[PDB]
Amino acid sequence: MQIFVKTLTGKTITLEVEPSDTIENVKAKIQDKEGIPPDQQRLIFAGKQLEDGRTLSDYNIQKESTLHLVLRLRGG
Repeated sequence: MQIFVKTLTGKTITLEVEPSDTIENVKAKIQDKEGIPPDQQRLIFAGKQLEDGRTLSDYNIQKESTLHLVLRLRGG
């Protein structure tokens, strides 16, 4: 299935994922497309950040959904 990631400077990238893919593994798909280590990524949906251990089907993300990428510079 297809989900959209909207970057912090404002590009869209499209990632092919499964409902059982962890937020951890969608960050690995961002590393593929964009060249960014997962470590330096935080992801948002509906103004709420996503925990790495949770799947796409535990936040109830169905295809065509915009998850949003924020790059981390500071601790935390």
